[PDB]
Amino acid sequence: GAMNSSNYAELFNNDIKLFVDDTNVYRVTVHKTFEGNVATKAINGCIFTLNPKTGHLFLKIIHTSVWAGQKRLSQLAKWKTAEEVSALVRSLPKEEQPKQIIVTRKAMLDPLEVHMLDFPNIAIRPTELRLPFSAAMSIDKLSDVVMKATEPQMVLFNIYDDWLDRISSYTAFSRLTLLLRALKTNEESAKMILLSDPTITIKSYHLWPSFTDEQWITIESQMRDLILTEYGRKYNV
Amino acid sequence: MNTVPFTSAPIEVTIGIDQYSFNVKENQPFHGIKDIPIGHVHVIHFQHADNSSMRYGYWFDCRMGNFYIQYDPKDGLYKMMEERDGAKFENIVHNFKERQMMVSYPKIDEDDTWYNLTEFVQMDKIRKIVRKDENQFSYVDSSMTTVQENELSDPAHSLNYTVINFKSREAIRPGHEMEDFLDKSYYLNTVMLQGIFKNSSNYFGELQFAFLNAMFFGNYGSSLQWHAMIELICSSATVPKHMLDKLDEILYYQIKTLPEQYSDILLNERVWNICLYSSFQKNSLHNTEKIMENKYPELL
Ligand SMILES: CCOC(=O)c1ccnc(N)c1
Repeated sequence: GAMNSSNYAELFNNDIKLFVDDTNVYRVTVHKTFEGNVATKAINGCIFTLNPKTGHLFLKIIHTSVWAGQKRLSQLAKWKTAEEVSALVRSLPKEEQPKQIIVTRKAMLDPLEVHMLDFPNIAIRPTELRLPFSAAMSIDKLSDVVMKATEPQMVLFNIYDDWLDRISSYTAFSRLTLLLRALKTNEESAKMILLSDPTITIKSYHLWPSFTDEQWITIESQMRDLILTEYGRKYNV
Repeated sequence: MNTVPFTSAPIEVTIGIDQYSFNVKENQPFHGIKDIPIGHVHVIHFQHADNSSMRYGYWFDCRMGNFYIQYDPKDGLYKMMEERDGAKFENIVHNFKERQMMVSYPKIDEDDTWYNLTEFVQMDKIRKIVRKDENQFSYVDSSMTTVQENELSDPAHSLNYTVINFKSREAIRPGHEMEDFLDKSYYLNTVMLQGIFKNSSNYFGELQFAFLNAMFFGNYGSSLQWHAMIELICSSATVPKHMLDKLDEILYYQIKTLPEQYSDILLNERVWNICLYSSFQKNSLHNTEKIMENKYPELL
């Protein structure tokens, strides 16, 4: 059944699992036409598929060409997500295939269940957690590869950089969701925090800056402050 | 006309014959039911006055033999049986009529209700759902489970309904996942109609039979089957025109016949609202939609 606050630590056991998030698959800008009607223009998207134990991110880039001539794109986007996740699973050796796939939005359950009928032993699960993975496009290097793509493409990342050399996967996921929640609540301030100090750089093969243990504690504290603030700035408290 | 005689009525029981029913007192001088229309299947059913648990009964066709009822005090129920000695059977029936010990199947001449509820039902196909090959009639009761229910435990005593499962490889063609799940026409027309039933009459026959077991015995797995067969048609964009017209007539009479007070358990809100308001066939069931809206507007 559903993943929630009470079975949180199952994410860090030794059963392979993937989170799937489809919130950035179908993306548009809305604008006015010369006649003063409204129209959408699609921009490139991505499926966010994450192993929370290892940090491996399977970033499937959705090129706008996949929408050409199609109707009901928001419904199609859920099925295209399921089709790509199923193709990914089939591409993996049996011993790397997940035992569970956790979708971040309930609307993905039926599409994914149907595409995965060949894998009856893979559990498709929803979650009650309000995870901030929509903010993945606030990571500059992820946004950059999606926007530059000229064709469909899969790109592989470790979203934890080298953190697992020093911290556990539980702590690494807690850090990741804190950063992403901050970026979702106030992107500009969150990005200012992460990059205000020019002496701390992002390695070419990493996504985040090379903070020491002590600097991550200060960073993490600053992101909590930001989130709490915006919560007042918003609800006025 | 045909007759189903009763050896006796030793325990107080409510007796049903098709959509009719009457009460019989413990050891009342009751010897059966006469004037039963030939040409239709029928169901004779029972609810003991002492145990409203377990409604149970027998589907039969008068053309397939001479059948009678006899209470069994060991197994504690009214059992259907076949009399092979035809002479013995006419002699019995004639004596019981002469003494006027029988109730008359009470059909109004204008009244086509039973025909309209059983139009497509075949009795030889019913013996496939309720497998007991040594009898020509078929026992059903409230508690019997379906094959599909046993998958999700005694197979001898199960309802072998056609397995319908919308999230199954039978239902979904590789490479047409979204198409086949949102428009089930392939599954209705090719897998089920052409592949299993052979024709639409067999589809309506099982659908009519499932409904009647749900209504007369409160059989939960039968209600599931009735709603699934409805939903498969309503969720297909391409259905023969004659099938939709006939489905509308079928459902109309089922809704008309349902007890007003059982609507809350025999009717699945989700399927009906889909069929009448969201599905491809939302504008194709004019008679069913009108009786549903005038009789059970609460469900909608
Ligand atoms: C084989 C499942 O049942 C049927 O196909 C059936 C049931 C009742 N009447 C008819 N005509 C057919």
